[PDB]
Amino acid sequence: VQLQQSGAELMRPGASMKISCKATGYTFSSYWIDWVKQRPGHGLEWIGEILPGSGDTNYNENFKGKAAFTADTSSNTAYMQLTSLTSEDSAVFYCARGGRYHGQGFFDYWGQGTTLTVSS
Amino acid sequence: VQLQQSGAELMRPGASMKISCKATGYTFSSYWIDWVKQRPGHGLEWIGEILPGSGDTNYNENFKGKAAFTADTSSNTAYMQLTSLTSEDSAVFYCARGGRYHGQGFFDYWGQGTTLTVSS
Amino acid sequence: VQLQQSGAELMRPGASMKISCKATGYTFSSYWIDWVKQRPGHGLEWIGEILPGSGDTNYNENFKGKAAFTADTSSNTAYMQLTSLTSEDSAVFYCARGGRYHGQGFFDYWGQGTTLTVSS
Amino acid sequence: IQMTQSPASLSASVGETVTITCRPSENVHIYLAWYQQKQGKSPQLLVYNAKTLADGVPSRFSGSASGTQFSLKINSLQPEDFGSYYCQHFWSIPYTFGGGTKLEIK
Amino acid sequence: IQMTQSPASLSASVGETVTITCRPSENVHIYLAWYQQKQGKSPQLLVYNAKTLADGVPSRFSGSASGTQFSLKINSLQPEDFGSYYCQHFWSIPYTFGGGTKLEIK
Amino acid sequence: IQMTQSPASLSASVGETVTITCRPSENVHIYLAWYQQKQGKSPQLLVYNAKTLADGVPSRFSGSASGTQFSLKINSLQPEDFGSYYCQHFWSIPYTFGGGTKLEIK
Amino acid sequence: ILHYEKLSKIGLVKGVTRKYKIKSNPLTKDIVIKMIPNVSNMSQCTGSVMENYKTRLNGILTPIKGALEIYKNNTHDCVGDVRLAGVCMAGVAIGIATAAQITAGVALYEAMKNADNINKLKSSIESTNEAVVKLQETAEKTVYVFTALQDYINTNLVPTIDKIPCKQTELSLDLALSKYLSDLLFVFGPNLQDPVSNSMTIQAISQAFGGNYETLLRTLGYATEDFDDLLESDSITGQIIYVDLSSYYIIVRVYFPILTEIQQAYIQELLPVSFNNDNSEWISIVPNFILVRNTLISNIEIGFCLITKRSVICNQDYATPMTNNMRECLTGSTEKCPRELVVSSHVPRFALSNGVLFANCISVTCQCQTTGRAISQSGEQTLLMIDNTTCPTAVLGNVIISLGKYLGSVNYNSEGIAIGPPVFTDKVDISSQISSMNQSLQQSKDYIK
Amino acid sequence: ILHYEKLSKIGLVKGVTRKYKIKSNPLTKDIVIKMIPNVSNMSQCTGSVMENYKTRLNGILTPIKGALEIYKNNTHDCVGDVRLAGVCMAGVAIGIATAAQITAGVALYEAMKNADNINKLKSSIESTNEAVVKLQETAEKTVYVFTALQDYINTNLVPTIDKIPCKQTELSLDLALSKYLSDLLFVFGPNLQDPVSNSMTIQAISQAFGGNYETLLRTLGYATEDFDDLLESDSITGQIIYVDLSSYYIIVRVYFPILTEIQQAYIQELLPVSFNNDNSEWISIVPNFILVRNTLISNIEIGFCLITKRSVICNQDYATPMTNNMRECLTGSTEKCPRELVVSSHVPRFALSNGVLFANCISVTCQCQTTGRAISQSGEQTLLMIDNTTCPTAVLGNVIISLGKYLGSVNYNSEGIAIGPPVFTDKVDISSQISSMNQSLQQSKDYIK
Amino acid sequence: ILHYEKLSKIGLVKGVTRKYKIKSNPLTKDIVIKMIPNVSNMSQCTGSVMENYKTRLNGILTPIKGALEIYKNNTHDCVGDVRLAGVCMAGVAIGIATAAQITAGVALYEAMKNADNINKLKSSIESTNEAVVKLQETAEKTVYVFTALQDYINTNLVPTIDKIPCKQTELSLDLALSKYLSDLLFVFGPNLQDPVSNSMTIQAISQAFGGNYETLLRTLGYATEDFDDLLESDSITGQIIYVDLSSYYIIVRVYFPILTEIQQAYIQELLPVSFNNDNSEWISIVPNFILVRNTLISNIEIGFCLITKRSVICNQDYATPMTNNMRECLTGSTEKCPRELVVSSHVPRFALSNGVLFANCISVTCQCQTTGRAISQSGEQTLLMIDNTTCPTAVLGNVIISLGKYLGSVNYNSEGIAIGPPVFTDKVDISSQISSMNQSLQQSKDYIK
Ligand SMILES: *[C@@H]1O[C@H](CO)[C@@H](O)[C@H](O)[C@H]1NC(C)=O
Repeated sequence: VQLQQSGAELMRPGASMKISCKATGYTFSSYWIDWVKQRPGHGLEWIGEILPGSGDTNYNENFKGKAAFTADTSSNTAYMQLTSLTSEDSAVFYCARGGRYHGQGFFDYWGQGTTLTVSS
Repeated sequence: VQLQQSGAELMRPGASMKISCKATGYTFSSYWIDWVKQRPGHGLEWIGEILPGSGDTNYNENFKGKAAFTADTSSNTAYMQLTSLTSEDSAVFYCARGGRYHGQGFFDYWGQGTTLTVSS
Repeated sequence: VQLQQSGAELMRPGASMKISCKATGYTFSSYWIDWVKQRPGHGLEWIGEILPGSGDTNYNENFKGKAAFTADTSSNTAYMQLTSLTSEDSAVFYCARGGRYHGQGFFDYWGQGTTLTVSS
Repeated sequence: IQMTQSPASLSASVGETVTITCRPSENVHIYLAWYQQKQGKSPQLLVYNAKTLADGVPSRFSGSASGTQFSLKINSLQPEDFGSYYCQHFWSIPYTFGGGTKLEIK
Repeated sequence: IQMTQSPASLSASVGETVTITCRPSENVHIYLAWYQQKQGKSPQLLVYNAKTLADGVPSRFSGSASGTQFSLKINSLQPEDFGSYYCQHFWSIPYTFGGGTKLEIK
Repeated sequence: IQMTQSPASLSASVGETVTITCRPSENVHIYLAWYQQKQGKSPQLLVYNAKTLADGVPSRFSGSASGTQFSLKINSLQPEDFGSYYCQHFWSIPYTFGGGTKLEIK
Repeated sequence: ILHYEKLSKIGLVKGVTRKYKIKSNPLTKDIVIKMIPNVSNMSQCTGSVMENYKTRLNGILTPIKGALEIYKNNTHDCVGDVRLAGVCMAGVAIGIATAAQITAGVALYEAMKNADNINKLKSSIESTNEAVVKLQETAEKTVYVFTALQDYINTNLVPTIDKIPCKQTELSLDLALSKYLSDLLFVFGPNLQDPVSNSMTIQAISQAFGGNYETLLRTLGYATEDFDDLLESDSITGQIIYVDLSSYYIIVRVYFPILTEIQQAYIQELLPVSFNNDNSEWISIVPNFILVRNTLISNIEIGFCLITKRSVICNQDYATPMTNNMRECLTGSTEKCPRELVVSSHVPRFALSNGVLFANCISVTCQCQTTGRAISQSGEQTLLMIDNTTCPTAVLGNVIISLGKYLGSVNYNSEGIAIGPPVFTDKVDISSQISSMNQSLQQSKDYIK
Repeated sequence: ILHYEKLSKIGLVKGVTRKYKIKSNPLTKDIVIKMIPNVSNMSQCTGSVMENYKTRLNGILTPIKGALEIYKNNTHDCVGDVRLAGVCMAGVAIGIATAAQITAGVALYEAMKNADNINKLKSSIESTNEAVVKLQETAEKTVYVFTALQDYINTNLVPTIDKIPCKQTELSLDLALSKYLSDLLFVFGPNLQDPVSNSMTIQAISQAFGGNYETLLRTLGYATEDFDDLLESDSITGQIIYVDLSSYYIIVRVYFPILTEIQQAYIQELLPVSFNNDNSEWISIVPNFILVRNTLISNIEIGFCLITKRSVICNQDYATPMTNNMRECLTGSTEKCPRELVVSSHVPRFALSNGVLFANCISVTCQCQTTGRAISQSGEQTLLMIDNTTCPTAVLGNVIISLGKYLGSVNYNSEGIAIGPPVFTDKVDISSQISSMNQSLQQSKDYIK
Repeated sequence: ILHYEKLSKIGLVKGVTRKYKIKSNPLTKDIVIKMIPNVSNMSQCTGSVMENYKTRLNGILTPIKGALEIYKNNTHDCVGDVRLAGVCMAGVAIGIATAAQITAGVALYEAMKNADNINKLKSSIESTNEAVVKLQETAEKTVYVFTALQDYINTNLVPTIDKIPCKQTELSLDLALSKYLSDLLFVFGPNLQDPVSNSMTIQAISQAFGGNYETLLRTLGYATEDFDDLLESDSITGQIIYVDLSSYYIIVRVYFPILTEIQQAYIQELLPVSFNNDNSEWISIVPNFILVRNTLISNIEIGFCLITKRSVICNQDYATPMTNNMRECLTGSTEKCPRELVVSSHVPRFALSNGVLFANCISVTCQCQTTGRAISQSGEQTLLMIDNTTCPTAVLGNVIISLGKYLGSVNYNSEGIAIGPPVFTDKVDISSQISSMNQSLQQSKDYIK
């Protein structure tokens, strides 16, 4: 079980990102893929989650609309699309392997972390 | 099984008797206690019977009202009360142990007989 | 099983015949008795059949009314009564033992053949 | 139901077989009892069902039922059998005793 | 139901296999019988069902059914087989006999 | 559901038993997880149910639940345990992480 | 045959003996039921309700006619010979049928001859203005036409045609027709899958006349000897022989059978009485009604038969076979008669037969009025037999009853009896028992292996 | 007593607990039902219909009177001794009877005293001109007479006596009487074999009044505390105590009981839920209603009892015994509870009890609204228990439901369960199972030999 | 799948094949049923009967409203997240419920939105003076109000208000209302324990309109493709969604489903024919209707389903499991098919399938019309198969029938057949058989010990 993320990038404000997380070693269409934010000095912050295959998604209300989730079962890759980047989006973004069912929200495996830099 | 009667007594006409019969050696509340009259020279005569405990009584029509029956289960004693004694009541009175049920009217055990004397 | 027929006879036209067939060796009231005609040079011709006992009869339409069948179970004898003899009735008549049920119409045993002669 | 008991009085010798009968005025079926009474003593139950002996009664006594009439037989009569003999039906209320047959040892 | 029987007459030698056929005008299924008659005698039942031999008939004769037509085969013909051969359907009333094939020993 | 995590920062020596607690603002029952993060690396799951250790985690760590509050105990602290410790409830949407306790090896 | 003494000892007191009667030899009478009223005297307040009613009736009666025409089109006279029978059917065209369907189709073909005569004067049927009308099917035979709602039209709508608004009269006629259809559809709707069969009772058919079968039977006439027994036992049936989709009527052939008493056959009723065994109360599990025919004991489906005081009237033979164990139980082997525990407080505890009282005196207080003392039942006695040889007059609570004499053994109350195995008759408990002995049998087979 | 946790693990979720109520202590009220209307105001339009109607009514009511006179002629006062009872029967003349028949004959004799008073003023009964009429049976007691068709005569035939031809009025009266007889014969016909018994409900008796038992009950008066429960549970019955064949009326004694709650007795309902076992769906085969009386577990014939929110109302004690295997199954031994395979798609797959949801989440998609993730049922779990300790709010499709807290073990979803043997409850399959184990038992006995 | 030849050899002649249809996807229509007539035009002859009627109706309808308000007060919109569902219940307050009750409560909550619109213009509902009245629930949607006894008031009491005494009119109104309540209480009384559920058919609901469901259905409008099949199979149901105790009306949501044919599923009927074995007559104990779904054989509770010519219509899935022994019996293992002795004289002795006649010619006299000779059945033949290859025309008494050709083996009448074990199907005989095998098993276990 390994989750590989896209490389670090620098984006101007008002642009968009398509962060990718490729998952290997397990049935991609079964386990929820969670997405977590971490800016330095403010701790971790849960962005949302997507169930691949079924297309079920759950959103944090502070991030709904700002971020969207998509899944590709053929290539076993989850996508997070960030729209209207601002100075507050300069953070490290992790893709984590959630559970399969209710009460299993702990994150077994994590990605290496995509560092997003935003500046005018 | 023993039935013990009261002693012989002399009574004036118009008086009353309370003849007692104490029964020992068996369940007093089960067996019917029969009462029998015997004047000399005229044979035996059935007065009546009482079932102790339940209070059921059967009366000879020639003696009903003249004689009454009572039972005391605490002391295991049957009582025959004779009212308005006359010269015809000068007879020997027996208490007998009848049966428990229908068709068992034979008298297993008898008392010694209470001799009543009545004279003006 | 033997079927014995009546002797040969000569009859004037317009007369009647009572051909008899006595059956021995089997239950007479069970098996159909068939009657067959054979004039010389014209092949065999089926006259009819009678089931003894039950009285059931089947008739060829070319011979119905001309010939009638009767059965006597007491003497175990079948009869064909031929009425209004003509020159066409000069033929050899056989009694045959048919089957007992449907599909068994083959003739197991035959009579010796009654030769009827008719002349004016 | 009345009892006609026979004989009213009778004298018999020691060792003689004797019979005392009593006829109820109605059919009482099996239900009948024979009691023996002596002078100055309470009656003792001899027979409680028409052919059944009571406990403690010697097999010397016997009871018989002929349907219409009932009888009590004593075989080899003994001097202690003197006294009075009564019969009761206990078939219906009130219970009726017999007239009382007086048996005297001759 | 008519029978067209072939041949009308036939002469065969001793020991020769011969075949006599008869075609009913309608399908009679299994029901067909082959009889042999000689001069001055009643016919004898040879075959009673299209392929079944009767009791007492030697296994020399045989019967065959081709659905549309029926045939009788004699193997190693013998002099006592001369006479006439008839076929009957017994499928429906009235029962119809064949025309009668005349077999003569050559 | 907010987490009040205590202490915010702490320094402990090698081999010393240490305890880090975090109180959710509501009862989350069994569902709580403890993660450890180091500088420049993704967090690692230490404890996934309030008293259950994850696969590959040494038995040195332990988790305890007191109903109202949850705690993580480290026995015989080692230099590789420096970093930040977070707690998550995964009881309800959205999932909330703890404030993050900074543990420094003294 | 049946051992009544031993059956009575286990609580099965013999009851009344009844005769066995079955319907046979029916007579046929043809009637016409017109399913649409004549509204000629009320046509100003008709509106469009009658056209919709006609469409609904056509939709209802089309499948019936289609099912009849299957046998109408495939039955004819026999041109080959009438020596055996005269009704020829085409079994290939019919395809799938039962014996009852074929017999009913034969009867339908026989009734077609009279249906053709009744089909004449169809204009006279269409012009009927009364609830019951008599016409001449032939010069010597009459036919009765019953109109479904003619009395309501004649006495409820026509006399009030001026006192109320015409729209209210139209609406009331509409609800009358709708209620008639609602009553009819329970019988003549899709449930009438097979209109050919002649098992349709006159009570069910009279739903086309509003449930008034008394009018039909009284108008037709009948033999009054067993009329109520014939009627209540579902023996007077009818068959639809013609359906007209233009005049909206049907022709029904009503059958009036007679009751034949089956000779050397009777039915015995057993009154169940609870009996005492091992300080508990039990009831024997045997059939209550036993059919004895030619000294052959069997069961009978008495739920489909009419039970009267003297005889049991059925429309057909309802006998079913009986197990050899139960047959032996009824002939004296009381060890094979199953029994069920009594946990309910409302069960029969005594019964009377020929003046002799069989009572469970452990559970009820039976006393003798002659002496006033109670009657005793021992722990080894299942039941008590009371007659006037021991208690001429018995009291069982609020009733004092004089008793006859028992004609059986005089030692009834002294002889013993063998008691059968306990059972439980609940369906779920039946499944549980099957499971238990299946598992025990599997264990026994495992030990065998 | 009952082990509700283990029963819930196999799909038997506990339901509402109800009380056990039985009728007792009835009060008696006498009414008169006149079966012939008064047509004195329309006698010109009667004709010969009422002579035929009177003949038909006499034929109908003659067997009822003949069956009553069997007990009328053979019951009297006890002249010997009324110390025990006051009603003397002649058991020799009656011959064959049951306990219920004897009790009903006693009640008939008691009601004869009031029937004699009602038999006075018979001319006043015969002259009634209204549907309901009150007269004075005694100076202090009243009697109500109900005429069968007087309303129809008074409001349908008399007011239209001049607006329609008299023959139409006669025909309408004839069909009205015939329809009344058609309704009546279903109840008072040959099916009334035993008119003595007092188990005949007021609804059945009201067919002599056209099915209007509400009028009878309302006119008589009643206690309104449990009137609907008494009426719907077939507890208000009546008995025919007199039949007059000259004036054509009957006298009915209506009984109004009270409902007594059986102390220390209740009835437990078990909601069946399908559970999962070996990739298949099963239903436990146990009784749905279990009667617990004095800590004794038994079955109950619920089909004859009225079920309400709070209590089960019955007219008698309907308890039946239970097998020891099912009794042990209901007390915790779940290995003895039979189960049946589920092949139908329409079965209950979840239930709610005390705010806690027992669901078969293998067959239904149960999710938690709190997190939006589905709830998992493992292959070794028969059922899932959901409460607000793991999922405060559960969604089962179109419904979102908040859940309570389970008061049982906290390890409900982790503990195992022992599963009973499969069964099949079809009657033909029951016979097949009996055949199979009979053959296997015969084989085992053959091996034994 | 099924081995029809071997089944026909033991008397189970194959019958017509039907499709399997189940209701689904219902459409909803709201109606109002007012349970009290408008007597505004006859108020001088009202008296006090209407107040008593109102009190009685309030007592009847109070428990219904109380049972509805349990779900009315505890169901609302979901304010948390409507991503999964939009109907929130309170499972703690409801306490005990089933899946059907929860679904019905959901449907009640959905219908509340239209019930609130219908509760407007309540004064317009109160003032309805006709049996059927149309009003506007919305500007584009209409609602129909049906008054319980308005036609009787309008056409029987109002026009005769001056021709008869006013007291007679009051008494007739009282009797009409009491008869309406008597009809109504059989359905809406204490038996209506659960008014929430939507399994209540329209026929039962129409008792509040006097049994006239045809008026309701016709006025509402429907699709006529399968209307009679929907109606007769108890598929058109309704649910009470509002009860008003001031105006005395109810609001009913009628559901009109469609019939979906279950794909790759059919139902096979087996005509039972008695067969001959060892000089005796037997019938196979095999289910008459077999449901084959996706090549899976099972039983079906066909008593709850409507049987038509082409398909079997049910309101739900009535499939029940089948024993492996009967499944093997239907696939060819005829040694496992139970048989029962025939002691009744009225049993089917022949049947027809695809023009081929299967007859028990031992007990019936079957003959061939072609030759006039009887057809023989030997002692080792259970049945005779007659086709047009051996007897083109068969006579069985009064019927002559032409036959087709058998499509099975040509050696049908020559091949043997294995016969299963005898059984007895009486319930008492079932208990006796269970007792016998239990005792034999106990003896075998005693020998084992
Ligand atoms: C009484 O018993 C006798 C015995 O012979 C019997 O004949 C009679 O019928 C019985 N009668 C009554 C009224 O008990």
